[PDB]
Amino acid sequence: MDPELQCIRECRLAQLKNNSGGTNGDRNSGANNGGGENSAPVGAAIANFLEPQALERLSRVALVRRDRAQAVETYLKKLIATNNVTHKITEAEIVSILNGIAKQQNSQNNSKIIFE
Ligand SMILES: *SCC1=CC(C)(C)N(O)C1(C)C
Ligand SMILES: *SCC1=CC(C)(C)N(O)C1(C)C
Repeated sequence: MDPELQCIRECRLAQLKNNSGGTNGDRNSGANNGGGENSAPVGAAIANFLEPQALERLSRVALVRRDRAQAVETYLKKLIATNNVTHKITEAEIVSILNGIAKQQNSQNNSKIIFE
C-alpha cells in the first residue's frame, strides 16, 4: 500500500549511477543496445497500449495541464497493473478520462512542486 514512496524509489534507483554522455540537450536516441533476441514486454508493453496519434494528444494537453495528464496515465497503469485492462487507449480515451478527471479533480494543484 501507499506506493507513493515506492514510486519515487523507482526513479531514484535510475537516477543513481548514470552516464549516456550528456552535454546539454541534443541527443535523442539513435543507436543503443537494449532488447535484442526474444520478445520485449515489460513497461514497453504499456507503450503500445497508446495509439500513435493518441500519443500526441496526451503530449499536447500535458504541455498545458500535466496534472490532468498525470491521472490519465495513472488510470491505464491501474488497469494494466490490475487486469481490468482490455483495450488500447485512444485519442478519445485519453480525452474522455481527462474530461472525467477535471470533473472529480481532487482538491487543488500542487503539481510539479513536490520535485525535490
Ligand atoms: S509517482 C512518479 C512517477 C510515476 C511514473 C509515471 C511511473 N513515473 O515515471 C514517475 C517516477 C515520474
Ligand atoms: S523514473 C522516470 C520515468 C520512468 C517512466 C515511467 C519510464 N517515465 O515515463 C519517466 C521518464 C517519467
